[PDB]
Order: sequence, then C-alpha cells, then structure tokens
Amino acid sequence: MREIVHIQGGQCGNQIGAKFWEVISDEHGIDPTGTYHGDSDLQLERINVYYNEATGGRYVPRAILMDLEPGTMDSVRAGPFGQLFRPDNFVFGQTGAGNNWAKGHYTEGAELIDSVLDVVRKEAEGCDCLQGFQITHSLGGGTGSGMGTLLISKVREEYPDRIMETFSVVPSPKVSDTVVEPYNATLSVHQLVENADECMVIDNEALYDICFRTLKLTTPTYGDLNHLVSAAMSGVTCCLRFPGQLNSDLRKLAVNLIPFPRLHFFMIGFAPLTSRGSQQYRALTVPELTQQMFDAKNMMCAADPRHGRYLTASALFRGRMSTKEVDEQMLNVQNKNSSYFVEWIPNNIKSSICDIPPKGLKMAVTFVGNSTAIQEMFKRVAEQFTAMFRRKAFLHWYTGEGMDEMEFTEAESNMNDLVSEYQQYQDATA
Amino acid sequence: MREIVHIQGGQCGNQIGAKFWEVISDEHGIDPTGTYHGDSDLQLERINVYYNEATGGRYVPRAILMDLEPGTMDSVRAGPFGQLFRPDNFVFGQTGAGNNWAKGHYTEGAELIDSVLDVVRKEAEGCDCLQGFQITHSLGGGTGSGMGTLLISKVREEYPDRIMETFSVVPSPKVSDTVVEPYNATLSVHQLVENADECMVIDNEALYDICFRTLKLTTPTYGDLNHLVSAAMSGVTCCLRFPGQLNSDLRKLAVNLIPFPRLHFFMIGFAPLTSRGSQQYRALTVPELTQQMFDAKNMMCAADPRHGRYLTASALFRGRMSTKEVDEQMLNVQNKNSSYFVEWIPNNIKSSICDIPPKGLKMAVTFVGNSTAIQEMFKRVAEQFTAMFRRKAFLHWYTGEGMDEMEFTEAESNMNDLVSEYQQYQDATA
Amino acid sequence: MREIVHIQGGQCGNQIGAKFWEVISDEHGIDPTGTYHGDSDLQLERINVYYNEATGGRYVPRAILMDLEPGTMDSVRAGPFGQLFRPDNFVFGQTGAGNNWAKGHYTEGAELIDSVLDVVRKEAEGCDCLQGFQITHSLGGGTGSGMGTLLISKVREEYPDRIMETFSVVPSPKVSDTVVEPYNATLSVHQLVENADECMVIDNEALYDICFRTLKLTTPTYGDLNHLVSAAMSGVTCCLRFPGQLNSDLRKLAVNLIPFPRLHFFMIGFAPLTSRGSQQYRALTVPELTQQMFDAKNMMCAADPRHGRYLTASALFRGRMSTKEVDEQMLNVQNKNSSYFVEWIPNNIKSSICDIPPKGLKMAVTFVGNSTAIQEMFKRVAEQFTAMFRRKAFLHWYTGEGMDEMEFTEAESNMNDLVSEYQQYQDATA
Amino acid sequence: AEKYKNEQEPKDNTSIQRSWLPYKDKALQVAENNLIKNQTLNQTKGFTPFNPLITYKNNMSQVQQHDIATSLPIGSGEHSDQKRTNQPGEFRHVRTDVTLIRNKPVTK
Amino acid sequence: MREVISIHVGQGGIQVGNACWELFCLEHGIQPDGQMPSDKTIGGGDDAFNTFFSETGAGKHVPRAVFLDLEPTVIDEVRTGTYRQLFHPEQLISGKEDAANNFARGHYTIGKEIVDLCLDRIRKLADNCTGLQGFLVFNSVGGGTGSGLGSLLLERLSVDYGKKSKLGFTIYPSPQVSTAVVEPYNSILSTHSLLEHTDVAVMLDNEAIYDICRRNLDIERPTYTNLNRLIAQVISSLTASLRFDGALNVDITEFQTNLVPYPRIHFMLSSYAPIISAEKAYHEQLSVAEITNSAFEPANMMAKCDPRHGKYMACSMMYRGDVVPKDVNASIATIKTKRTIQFVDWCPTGFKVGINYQPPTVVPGGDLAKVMRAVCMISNSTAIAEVFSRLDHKFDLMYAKRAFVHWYVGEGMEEGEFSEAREDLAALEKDYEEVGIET
Amino acid sequence: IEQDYMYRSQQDSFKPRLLPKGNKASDLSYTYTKQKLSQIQQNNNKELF
Ligand SMILES: Nc1nc2c(ncn2[C@@H]2O[C@H](COP(=O)(O)OP(=O)(O)OP(=O)(O)O)[C@@H](O)[C@H]2O)c(=O)[nH]1
Ligand SMILES: Nc1nc2c(ncn2[C@@H]2O[C@H](COP(=O)(O)OP(=O)(O)O)[C@@H](O)[C@H]2O)c(=O)[nH]1
Ligand SMILES: Nc1nc2c(ncn2[C@@H]2O[C@H](COP(=O)(O)OP(=O)(O)O)[C@@H](O)[C@H]2O)c(=O)[nH]1
Ligand SMILES: Nc1nc2c(ncn2[C@@H]2O[C@H](COP(=O)(O)OP(=O)(O)O)[C@@H](O)[C@H]2O)c(=O)[nH]1
Ligand SMILES: [Mg+2]
Repeated sequence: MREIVHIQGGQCGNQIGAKFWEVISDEHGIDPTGTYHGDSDLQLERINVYYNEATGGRYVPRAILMDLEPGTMDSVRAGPFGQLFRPDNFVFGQTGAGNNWAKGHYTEGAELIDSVLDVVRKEAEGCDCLQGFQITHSLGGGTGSGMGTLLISKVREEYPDRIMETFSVVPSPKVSDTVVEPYNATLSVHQLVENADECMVIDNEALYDICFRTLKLTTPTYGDLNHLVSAAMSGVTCCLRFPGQLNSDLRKLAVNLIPFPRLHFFMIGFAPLTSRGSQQYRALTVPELTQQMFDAKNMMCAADPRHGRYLTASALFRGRMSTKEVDEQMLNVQNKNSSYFVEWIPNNIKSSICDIPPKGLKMAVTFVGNSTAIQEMFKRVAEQFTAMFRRKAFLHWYTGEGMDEMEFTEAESNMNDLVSEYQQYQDATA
Repeated sequence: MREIVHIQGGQCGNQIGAKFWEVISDEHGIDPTGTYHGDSDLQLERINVYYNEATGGRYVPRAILMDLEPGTMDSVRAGPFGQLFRPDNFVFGQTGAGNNWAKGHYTEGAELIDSVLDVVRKEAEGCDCLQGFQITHSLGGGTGSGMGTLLISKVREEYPDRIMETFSVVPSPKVSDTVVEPYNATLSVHQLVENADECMVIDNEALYDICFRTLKLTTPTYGDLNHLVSAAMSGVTCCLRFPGQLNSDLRKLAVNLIPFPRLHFFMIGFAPLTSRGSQQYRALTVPELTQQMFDAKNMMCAADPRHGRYLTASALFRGRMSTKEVDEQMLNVQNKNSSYFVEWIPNNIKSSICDIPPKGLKMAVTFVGNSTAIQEMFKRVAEQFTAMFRRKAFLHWYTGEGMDEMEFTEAESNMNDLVSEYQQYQDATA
Repeated sequence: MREIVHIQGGQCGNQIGAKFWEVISDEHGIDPTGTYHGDSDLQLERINVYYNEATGGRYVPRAILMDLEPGTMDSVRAGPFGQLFRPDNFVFGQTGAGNNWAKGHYTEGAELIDSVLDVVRKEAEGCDCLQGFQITHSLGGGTGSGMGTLLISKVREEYPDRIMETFSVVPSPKVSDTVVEPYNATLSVHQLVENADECMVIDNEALYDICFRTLKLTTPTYGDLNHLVSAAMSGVTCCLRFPGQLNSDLRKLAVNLIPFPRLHFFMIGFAPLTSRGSQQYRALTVPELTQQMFDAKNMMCAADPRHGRYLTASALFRGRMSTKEVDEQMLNVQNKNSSYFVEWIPNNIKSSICDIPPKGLKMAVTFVGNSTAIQEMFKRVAEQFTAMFRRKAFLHWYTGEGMDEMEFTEAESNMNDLVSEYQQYQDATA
Repeated sequence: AEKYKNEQEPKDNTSIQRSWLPYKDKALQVAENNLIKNQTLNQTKGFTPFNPLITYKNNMSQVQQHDIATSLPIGSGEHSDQKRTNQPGEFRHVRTDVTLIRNKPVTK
Repeated sequence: MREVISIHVGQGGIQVGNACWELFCLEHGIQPDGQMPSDKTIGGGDDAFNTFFSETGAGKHVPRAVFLDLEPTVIDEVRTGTYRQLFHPEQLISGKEDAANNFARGHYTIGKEIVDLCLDRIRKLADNCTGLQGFLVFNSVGGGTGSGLGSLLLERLSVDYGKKSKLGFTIYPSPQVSTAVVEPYNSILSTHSLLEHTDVAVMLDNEAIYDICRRNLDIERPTYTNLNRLIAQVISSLTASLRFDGALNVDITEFQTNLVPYPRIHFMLSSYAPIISAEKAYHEQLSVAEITNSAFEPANMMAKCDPRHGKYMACSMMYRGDVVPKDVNASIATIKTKRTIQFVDWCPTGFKVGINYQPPTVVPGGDLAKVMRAVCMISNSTAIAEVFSRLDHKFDLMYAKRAFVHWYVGEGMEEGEFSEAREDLAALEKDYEEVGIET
Repeated sequence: IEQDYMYRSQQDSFKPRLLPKGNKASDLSYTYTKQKLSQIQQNNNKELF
C-alpha cells in the first residue's frame, strides 16, 4: 500500500541509513533479529511500507546499499541491527572513486550501476503500488555525488510520475575537509536540479552548532548527528504510516510546497531539543514547540531564514492534541512576522497532525520550509568554484576521462540562473 | 494572573534574590525538589504569579540571573534551593566588571546584554498578562550598577506601560567597602531616575543598626540582612497573591504614593521585629504594630525620617483585624504627628488589608513611605563625588573606555537639581 | 532655474569637487562621458541647476577649477569623471604659493585672478537667473586661504544681493600639518567673517572619529573622507532639486538659521551611518534617525556641542514620511534637552522634507546646527596664534611681501571681538 | 553567603542564632538532611574523600541518567560509552560475509 | 585485498627499509623469524596484514618489498642479521661492484644486468597480489648506484605498468651538510629522470631531522638509526589508513588527486608531531590544538626550507588516535585565522584531513615516547624552489670549469646531457614561480 | 553620441517577457501523461488482423 523503497550510497549515506533504520525499527518495535516484539497492533498494521515479509514471520529491508569500496559495507554489516539487511542488496566496487566526480559518474559508474539498477527495478516491480523514492547522500564525496546522481537521472528516465526525495548533505566552507569539493558539488547540484522532485539540505556545521548550543553536550560524534538527521527523516513520513487527524503524503507536501517546478530546495528542523541537565525544567506545550520550530538557530541549514522571505512552510505534529491550538499558533506566527513572509502567497503555512508520538516522547514537531534564504549557500559555493576555476587548478584529473570545460561552464551558468530566479521571486510585489 | 517576572544582577542582587526565592518557596509550600507539599488549597490558587509549571508538576520561578563572573552563580546553584532555577535563566560573562561602570555599561555590558534581553523577552511573552518588573541590585558595585540599569533602559524602551520596582542598596559612608563608590552610584542613580517607576532604597548600615538594636543578636551576618530584605519584599506583594478585604496592587501603590513623576524614591519598614528575649512576652495588637512601624529607628534607611515631612505613606496589614481600629490608629498617628506630614494634602496615608499572615506569625505590617528625608543620602553622595572629582582621581580608568567626564558633570548637575526640587516641597506651604 | 555655480580652489577644494561631481552625477544618472542613462523622468527637470547643455545632448558642470600647481589639475583630470569639466574653466599658476597667505593674497593671487574673474562673470551672465555661489576650501593651506577669501570679497563686491555659501576645512591642533596654520587661518577667517553669507566648518578629527567608530572600518583614506563630506554637501541641496512637502532652499535656510548678521558659522552631520558589515534587519525609522542626529559625538566638528547652548538647529529629511512624527519628535528633543537650548528662541528647529531618498537608502537626514560651541575652537586658534606671534616667529616672510604687524593685530582684535560678542549671547537671559 | 558552623557553644551555631525568626527557617534543617543523606550515599559507593564536602557537590544533582521524554533519546553521548585499550592490532578490519567473496564469476 | 609494493635502492634506501620493516613486523605482532607467536590467531577475515605481508602457505609471512644494491656489504649484513628467516632468499638482489658515486655507472654500464632480474622479481611478486594500490620507492639522490638504479627502474616501470601510482621518498643532499663532493651532478641527472616519471615526490633532507632530534629529543649525537626510525614512523602514519578502520579514511589515490594541482608540480615536504621523549611525555598537555600548531612550525619541517618565504597550495593531514573531527576543525579554523601562514588565491580550501583510530606503536629500545594522538602532514608549497636553486648554484660553480666531467663522458653518456637536465630544472623553477602569482 | 543614444533607447525599449515555464520533470511527466491518456483510445480502436 503506497510503499517506498530506500536507496543509499557513499560513506555518509551508509552511515545515515545504518542509524535511520535503527530508529525506524525501534519505532515499530522490531528486534535486531527481525522478530516483532511490539506492544500495539498499530505498530504492525502498516508495517509493509518499509519492511517486506520472509519465512518465519520476520521482516527484511527494502533498502539498497551502494558504494565503490567495501570498507563502508564491511563496517555497516557488523554494526547493531546489521543482521536485518539482505546480503543481496549490497552492491560494491573494488576500486573506489577517490573524490572524483568524473570517475564516479563516467568511468566506473557506467559499468557498475547496471547491477544496482537491475536490483532497484526488481524491488520496485515487487511492490503492489510504489509511492516514491528517497535518496540520502553527500555531494562533497566522489562515489556518492557521481553514481547516486547518475542513478537519479536513470530512475527519473525510467519512472516519470513517481516522486523523488533527496536528503542532500553539502560541504560547507567552514568545516571543510576536502580541497576539490566545489567542483563536484557544482556538478552534482547542476545534474540534481534537473531530476530531483524535492531536496532537503543538511549542513554539518549547522548540526554541530545545534549540538553545541542546544544539547550542551561536550563530545558528540557522527553518531549523534546521524541520529538527529534520522529523526528528521522519520518525522516527515509519519502520517503515511500512522493514522491521524489530517492525512498527508509526500505528494501533498510537494503540491503545497512547490510554487514553481525549479524551486524545490527545503530546509528542515526538528523539535523539541533540550539538554539532559535542563529536561526537567521544560514543559512540553504547543507554544514551546512552535517557538522552537521557527527559531533561526534551530535550523539544520547554514542559511539564515531571516535574511530572506519564506515562500512556503509545512508542519507535522506528532502526539495527541486538539486542532484549535495548532491552528491559532500558526495564525499568530503568520501575523507577528508578516515581514518575513512573501505577500502574494497568503496562507503560506500547511499543517498536519498524527496521533502516534515517537517512542519515548509525547509531542514532536517536524518542519520543512521553502524560503529564498537558501540562495546564499549556492552563492558561496559558486564563489569558491569560480575562484578555483579561473586558474584551471586540479582540472587535469577531470579532463582525463573525456570531460571538458563545456559542462563546467554550462553547470555554473545554470546554477547562477537558479540563484537569479530565487532572487527575482523574492524581489517582486503585486 | 497579572504575574511579574524577576531579574537580578550583581553579587548583592544574586544573594537577595536567592534568599527571596527561598522565602517565597517556603510561603507557598514548595520543597527544594520543586514538588508541592502544601497544606491549604490557598497555596495553589495564585501560584502562577511567581512560578511556572513544567512536566511532572514541578514549579520553577520566572527569574533571570545575570553577572560577569560565574563565581556567585556557581555558588548559588550549590546552595540550598539552587536547583529551582532553570539553567537557561543563567547568563554570565567571563571577564568581570571590576567595579567599573564603563565596562559594565558600554563595551562588554552592551556586548553581553543581547542574550539576556532575548531571554527576558521570551519569558515576558510566554506568560498571559504582565503586571510589572522587579529588579534588586546595588549602586556601589560595577556589574550591577551598570548592566542592570542598561537592562532597565532597554526594557523600558520595549514596555512603556508596565510598572517597574527597584530595590536599590545604595551606599553609606560609614560602612565603606569600595573607594570608587560615588562615581558609579551617581551615574546609576542618574540613569535610573528617568526610567524607574518606583525606587526603594535599602541601607546596609541601617540593617546593621536594626539587628544590633532591636534584635540584640550577638553575631549577625549578611544572611540575616538578606532575610529581612526578603521578608519586606515579599510583604510588598501579599494582596496580589492572597484574598483580603481591600486588595491593593503595584499600580494602586504607585497612584497613591506618586504625586509627581520625578518623586518616586521610597523608604521601607517591616514589623513586628522582636528580640530573642520577649517573643512570648509581647502581645500582638494593632496599636503595638503601628507604634513599632512608625518608629524612626525601625526604618531600612540611614536617613532619619524625623528630619523631614512625609509626602505619603502606605501600610499593608496582614492577618485578621478590624478595619475600624486600623483607621483609628492611622488617624491618631496623623493627628499627633501633624508636624511631620505635609499640610496641603489631606489624609496622605493609605491602608490595605490581606487575610493571609506570613507563615508562622499572626499579624504583620509592611510600610512604604515617600518623604523628604531621603535627600540626605543624595547630599552626602554628591559632596563625596565633588570632593573626589575636583582632583580627577580614579578618572582615567573611566575615561579610557570611550567615556567622558562631561556626563559626570551632567550627573552632578542633575542630582543637585533633583535634591533641590525634592526639598523645596519641605518648605513649600499652601 | 535658480542655479548655483561651483568654484573650487586649492588641493582640498579640488579633491572635494572631484567627489561632489561624482556623487551628483551618480544621483542624476550621468556617465563619465556626460551621457544620460537614467530611468525616471524626475532626474532631468532640475538638471539645469548644476549642468549646462551642449550640442548633442551632453550635460556639463558649471564648475571653475583654480590653483597654483598644475599637479592637482592633471591629477584630477586623469581620474574618472574628469572629462565632464570644460578645459577652459581650468586656471592655474606656475610658481605656487608655498602655503604663504601673503604671497597668495597680495603678490600672485591679484596678478592671476583676472582670468578667473572673467570666466566667472561669463558663467554668471550665461545663467538665466543667478541664485548664488558655493565655495569649497580649507584654511590649513596658503593658496586656498588667500585667493579664495580674496575672490569671495570681490564677487560679493560685484553681487552684494545674491546669497553665497562656503565650506571650510579648518585646521586642528592635535593633528596639524603646518606651523603656519594659526597665521593664515586667522587672516582668512578675518577676511571671511564680513564677506561670506554662510560658512560651514568641517573637522578631519571628527571625520576620523566617525569612520573609526560607526563604520568600524580599519583603514580610512582621504577618498573616504571626501565621500562623507560630499554626501553631506549633496544632502543640503536636496529639496532645491527635487520636490517635497516643504521645499526649503538655501535662502530659506539662511533666513531661518542666523539670528544676527555676524553669526554665520555652522556645524553639520549626516545620518544614518551604518557599519560596512551591516546585517539585514529592520528599517531606519524616525526615532533612531533623530537620535543619531542629536548624538553630539556624531557631529563633523571637534567642538563639543553640549559645551554650549544651541542657537538654532535645522533638519533636512529625505524620503517619504509624515510630518507628525517629525514635529512631535523635535518637540520631544526640545523638552528633554531644554538645558542645551537657549530659552529666548523657543521652537528653534527647522524642519524640511524631500521625497526622493538617497541612492540605496529608504530614509536619511542631514543636520545643520548653529550652536554656541564653536567658540572653543576660535579660542584655541587665537591662543596658538598669539603664542606664535608674541616673539614674531615666522613673521618675517609675511612682512617681506608688503604687509606689516598692523594686519595681524587688527585681525586678532577682530577675532577677540567676535568671540566675546558670540559669548554674550550664550549667557544672555530673557 | 555564610559559614554553616554548628557547634555546642551558641555564639557560633547559626541554627541557634537564626531562631529569632517568627518561623523555622527552611535551610538549616535542609542542609542537615543534605549532609546526613550525603554521608549515607557515600557509604554505598565508598569514597572516604578526607572530608564529606568533596562529594556533596555532585550528590545533590537531580539529573536522571536517561531522558524524561522532552528531548530525543540521543543518550548522554556515544563517546561516553567508549572504553579504550591500547594494544597493537585491536582495530583491524574483519571482512564480513557480505564482502567475503572468492570466485569472481567468469561470465555476465 | 589492497597491497603496496616497496622498493629500496641504495645504501641509505636499504638502511631505511630495515627500520621500516622492523616497525611493520612489530606492529602486526610478527616475530622476527616470521611466524605468528600468539597461537590464538584466527582465520576468516582477519587478514589485515595483507597490505604488507603475504601468507606463505606454510607458517611464516614474507614482506612485499625488494632490496637493490650493487655493493654487497649491506645485503650481506641483512642476510646475517636478526631477520634471516624473514625475507625470501632470492628477494634481496645483490650486485658485484659498487657504482662509486657515478651516475653513468648505474645508468648506462652496470645497472642493465641487474634491472632485468629486479623487474622479473617485481613481476613475479606482483601477479601474487590482486589489489595493487601502488609503489613506494626509497632512494638517496647523492649516491651513484642509488640514483642510477632508481632512474632506470622508474623508466622501466613507467612503460611496463603505466598508470600505477608511484610515491618516492627521496633523500636529497643537504644545502650545506654533505658527504660526497660530486653529488650535485648525479642529483641533477636524477632530478631530470624523476621529474616526468614519478607521481609524488617527498623531500627527506637530513639536517632538518638532525635539528629536530637535537631540539626535541635532547640527543646530542643522533645516528642514522634515529633518522630511519622517524622515517618509518612517518610511513606507518601515512599508510595506517589502508589497514586500520577510522571515521575518515583515505587511500593512496586520495593524495595525488587532492595535493597536486598540476602534473608538472609534484614535489612536497612533510612533518610529524609530536616528537617527545619519555621524560618529556609526563609534564605536557598533548592536545590536538598544540600538536597541530607544532606541525606547522618551520623548525618542524622534514626538509631544510622555510615556508614563510612562499605560498601554500595543498596540504594533507592524517591524525591517529582518539582525536575528534570537531576539534580538528576548530584547529583548522585557528590556523586559517593565523596570518603567518597564507594560502594561494585560487585555493580557498586546501586541507585534506583523515582520522584513524589506531594509536601509534612504540619500538622497544627507541628514543621517542608514545602518546595516543599523532599527526602526519604533507604540504606542497611554493617555497620548495629554494633547494633547487641552491643545488643549481652548486652545479654551476663546478660545471663552469668542467670538473670531474671526464668520469662522466668516459662511460658512454655524452656531455650534452648536462645542458638538457639544466634546462629542464630551469623550466621547473620557472613553473614553480608563475604558479604562485596572483590573478 | 546620436547613434549611441539610438542604440541604448532601442535596447531599453525591450524587456518585459518572463513567461515562466521551467520544464524538466514537469514537462517530461506531462508528455508521459498526455501520451497515456491519448493513446489508450488509439489502442482501443485498432482493426484486428
Ligand atoms: N637520511 C639518511 N641518509 C643516508 C643514510 N645512509 C646513506 N644516506 C645518504 O646517502 C648518501 C650517500 O649515498 P649512499 O646511500 O651512502 O650510497 P648509494 O646511494 O647506494 O650510492 P653509492 O655510494 O655508490 O653506494 C649520503 O650523503 C647520505 O646522505 C641513512 O641511513 N639515512
Ligand atoms: N552528518 C554526517 N556527515 C558525514 C557522515 N559521514 C561522512 N560525512 C561527511 O561526508 C564528507 C565526506 O564524504 P565522502 O565519504 O567522501 O562521500 P562519498 O565519497 O560519497 O562516500 C565529510 O566531510 C563528512 O563531513 C555522517 O555519518 N554524518
Ligand atoms: N545586604 C547585603 N549587602 C550585600 C550583600 N552582598 C554584597 N552586599 C553589598 O554590596 C556591596 C558590593 O557590591 P558588589 O557585589 O561589588 O556589586 P556588583 O559588582 O555590581 O555585583 C558591598 O558594599 C556590600 O555591602 C548581601 O548579601 N547582603
Ligand atoms: N578632508 C580632506 N582634507 C584634505 C584633503 N586634502 C587636503 N586636506 C587637508 O588640507 C590640509 C592641507 O591643505 P593644503 O593642501 O595646504 O591647502 P592648499 O594650500 O590650498 O592646497 C591638510 O591638513 C589636510 O588635512 C582632502 O582631500 N580631504
Ligand atoms: Mg651503494
């Protein structure tokens, strides 16, 4: 029943998924061996959306694991909840991309993607009624940013009417660990805007800021960051899996969040977040949830939303509450900050309610916002890209695989056009 | 309902606030763990005035703690009842004020005030209906006298209609604890006179006199002074929290006590204060209470009320008595002390009654007075200021932080003008 | 219609004009070639005030460049916007003045001034209806300080009715580039006091303080200071060139700003001045604009305006707004700073408004205030002059070109008379 | 803001010197309870830290070990649950079955 | 299943190889004889040592490296030392006459009869491995046989294998501290050969390490053993990512793709931190901030060059231990704020950071202490042209009078080689000059 | 001057055309949907062999 399959590649994508399905299995009460041990029947009624059926009553992922080197899968296999994954779904190369977009999208990708395409086609035809695809990857790496986007293009050509989600984590200029990231980042975003239906941008610097400021815990790791991202992911698809007052699917989100087909980049946030030394001192109420919703620092993106104007915003509430307080809070926040909302789209806020809170919580909030403040991140990335490109630095690697500067120029031109079209729709009045 | 928030900065303000919060938690029946262990239902009817409610039913005060060195607040969390305060309500610097008004009011004070302004705005908007603000601090110190008054200016800029109580522990020359006291004291009283709706002055020497004379205890210490100040400050707002016959709020006190906008400096007194020897040997009657209340030596100010004429007075009786005897005692004290009351206004003393006495006592009286005897503190502070400033001693520390001596000139002129316009009513006749 | 002709001399005036014409051409949409490229029709109806028509449609400034060193001329011609000037307007000597006021006012200035007189009469006859003359110069130089003042004297002789204004960059002692500054400054101010209808003084010390404090830019330059002065000097003639609620030309300002004929020296300021890294937030509403106006440390002069009492003030607002907030705020400033305003001239503020804001601003203002504060600068200049003159140091060159101590003694006597008569109005009471 | 000094002589026992109030000051006996409870709690673990004052700093915190359902159960930190030995060869790869292939199939 | 091949040519090359293989033998717990001593070792997927060793079908393990030298003394010393049972007997190729510090001897006359056997050994060892990552070569430039055999083998491999990655940890002569008197000549010749045949070249000057050892370890008389041990530590820190799991791992192909902007420029210099004695290890803090600040100090350069005279273009830093990415990022931000170190305009980001969990191991009887946090740094900077300029000065001063050139013309190579190599070096200095210019 | 002004004026007289039809997946899916909806009937018309 309108199920969705999972695709992921690259080291970052694999790390994200390894904990994201841990979160999902915890929510649905599935043990690491794949046997149901839940408490309520609702945790089992809609199990088919994520988990298939196997002999003995156990459940197996409809997830696909891809990469050019075996280290990441070797690591993910031995981790907790690693026994769920079917060994067939693993597809791995013996060479590695080496942080090279050209290698990951032209040379090794062309012959390796056939097997993963066959696997995903079989998985898609297996389900009775496919709903859409979700991709989770990083655009600073080589293997992800190349083969994942080539697969996105192929799947777009094969399945036109379906919806695609892209949890894109993009390197930021502050916490930078690779030198050739601007090139493959620009190439990936140019190829990605052409096919992706929805994009959610995630910044590691923003996540570090969240952990340092809100959680106030001294020494987090990549695990905690992956946990935050996984909670954000599980939030958006909750209403599809559990009953609620107002039903909402990803197609409804796209319709209410896409004013124009070229404007499909969002910034996401989660509430509530609080340190362990301050948990006893906070009362969970709709006012607190909605004020932490719209706080600028809480966002998972480097873009400051108060530098621009929101085009659309969406909210998914989890838990039991009445519609009145949610509606009046939305009205209140739209009234008090009219300057931060565009004027020719009245009532630019969408709400949904699901009555099943996350395990160990009573109320929760997921926010997805489409605003014009995202353009600054693209502006900085393009600045770095052109600064490196005027001197033709590190270009011989990319030219060594049939690539030339034609696609460089057209990609940067398309990206500048995208920035200009965000600026235009922000600076326009009736 | 019609609740008030609390703010304290500086070491003295922090200690006074801590003791006041212990006293209020005692009166309303809250344990150090924040869980209600009260007896009568009256302790919960108006609990929301001073406390918010959180998960688990625990109540937290709506207080803000501010300072420039974490030592005092690190001690206050360690002390008893230090767990009540929410950790987010603590804001601290890292350098300290160094008894320098310039540091605390211009460079680093303005650098740090943004976060505390954010927190106080959040808390003020969270509650249903504000009734006013109450500040407790010192003028002889650096961080209090600077950053507190800067915050006063900022918050008055944003909430013009709300009432503002200030509990200022002004300096006295007999009990000297710093050499640069007159400078920052004059600056802060300058910046405070135009913004504070009511100032109430408290003298450490006066409290020492109270303890040595009336209480007759051998070795008193700042805990006792803090606790007396807390008792008076709690008695100020008894009627707003408990039922009575004639309820009187802060605005009622202001209207009854303020004939002119610039005449808002008050002196306070608390009764009954009994020594260790006669707690069982003195009757509790309205005549005895009023006789101890009107005693000049019982005041919390070094100034002698016997050297001036009261403009207005107000008393807040607690417990059960007869309004007619309250009125008769007031009328007798007015007739037999007619020389001490300004003639051109009739019946310049107000009485209010609340039905709940302080915990562990039968009847109590809180007295607030606006008289002309307050001029002595300003006179002595000003003469010290001029005698120290004509030589420009200790001036370079101030002037080396973007600060100029001309504002000192204006402060001295304004204090002379305030003294003159406050004393001309002493001799003014109808 | 009612145009004003620009005449600049000396290096200071040349650099001032180099940026004035830049700012004016930018405001009116004129390229370096005198080619119009504006968008609105409102940029051209009053373009004849500063420009003359040439064949082919080009607009050229009515500016006269005069100097003694050709170096300034061929430096300013080679720069941008230098082709606007007609070469026939360039007049320069070949021997220089050597910062010798006597040599520039008696020996070479009289010999050379004939040609510039011819050209200025040609321009004055060419203009349809002359409104006045405006001059820019400095008293810290020799050639300017002499030939300017002589030119003002003579042109006032020929045109005793037409108004005229001059801007003077007066020398400061803390940062002083000449030991001859007292001598030529005193001589030139003596010449100017009886001739200039309006004089407006500028202090490079105050400019440095402003660019260090409110701009927070680490490295200022003479170009930056010239830009600031050009912005202020463009603001004054706003409503003369553009419509508004209350147009107020130079004659209106002269009528409303000078109480007595000998008191025509002005200190000015501009607002708002935001930092270079200004975050995008809010807007410059009337309250903060008028507060930044009357910040005495915003003034472009080293004189402390609170040292004395304002004789009168004037405000030119630029942008679209109502006059209710205007006049209520001006009265609020009056009432709050009644000590700084002399009582026998109540309601002593000019309010004027123009509808077209400066480029890149929504709201702006220029302030021009006549206050009793300038007497200190005259006092210190006179003290330095008499200290240097008592032993007749550097006097022998000034005596070697035709004049003697009589001119110096009469100049200093006139200066002392000016200061004294300027001060009696300070302590005069109603 | 004080010494809590309790001793038989009254001039320096505080609780004897704070008794002039109309009521019992909840503070003195609260500290008594904190001291006696801290002693018992230290008895459970075993610290004997040369004086009771050392562990009283952190025997009073009410922070629970786990979250109380007002924040994500991210725990106290993955790094907190880490233990480190430093023998050579402890962090070598394992090559699980999914990546454990031999035969390299000949045809497609 | 990933392996690298080690080449040790020259007397200094063999001495470096001895120490690095001692370290490798220790860190996997291999006994000097060659067999696993624990007896608790398991099979399955514990073959981490495959990157360096190979299972021998019966018991022991043989290293994947070859030793080449024309002078038999050092090879005989290895064959009679404590590691007799470790190496394959026909894996340490020995010549019969030394080159006697002449490049022509090892490049035109004698090396031709040894290069064939060396290539046969390389091929027969290579078909054994299946996941060849690349080749590491060690050679002292200022030696005849070293330079000649290195050049000849590099040319042969460049056409026999093609695109396989090559990293050369070369020992150039010091600007003032030197043993021979004719090393500028064969250094010129070796540089000419090496410029267009190696993918990465790493400076390993001697007096820099001498000064570092004197300053830090408080040793007044270090010998070549300390040098070789530090080199082994550097190599192990470089390679540990291929055989130890970590948060952010890197590969051999991950360095040239992020360190050389242009094919012509591939020379760079290294640093290692911290260098601390046992007694010193106590009274210090050893945090990531101070170790990463020490790594960029000019005195900590592995080569005698001052980066303050030039610009930076790329640098790769590998941390090993219990470091955290947030702390290394904060240190990077502090470095970027620091003004003494400046980067070229067209490289806004120039940091490639890797993190590994395995702390460094300590060799018993060594000098250096051990701490659980170490950093190894490989930077390419414009300032490296200083050493080439100095060596050019040395070459000119003696080529003006045609000294010693008869013992270069008498072995068949024409005198015209010197002019060609000089022109190539001049062009290289030119390129290193214009690469640093602002646009 | 005259010719430059002519060129500038004739170029400035041209600008107001936006007509937003960014079309990659929107138009690809539009073509797919219209093809399906149209060719279903043309499939249910064929004369059998
Ligand atoms: N850093 C370092 N350098 C060494 C070592 N051994 C030799 N060298 C260098 O090698 C140079 C001389 O060449 P050698 O290595 O001794 O001999 P070769 O390179 O094989 O050439 P031949 O002399 O013909 O045998 C000396 O100048 C040293 O700088 C060593 O153990 N460590
Ligand atoms: N938030 C987050 N970021 C990660 C994680 N793993 C890797 N990254 C980021 O991904 C970047 C490296 O990407 P890379 O592994 O080369 O991508 P790949 O080549 O496609 O595998 C680093 O800058 C990390 O910041 C993770 O688990 N969580
Ligand atoms: N009554 C009373 N006065 C206090 C207390 N603590 C400090 N003071 C007074 O405050 C003065 C010092 O002020 P200070 O703490 O330096 O001000 P700050 O620097 O702004 O915090 C001293 O003269 C004391 O008399 C207290 O607990 N009770
Ligand atoms: N604000 C400003 N001041 C200037 C400029 N040029 C010169 N000055 C000031 O003028 C003084 C010297 O004047 P001077 O050049 O001798 O005048 P001249 O003899 O008429 O050329 C110096 O103290 C400078 O501060 C300028 O472009 N802007
Ligand atoms: Mg040798």
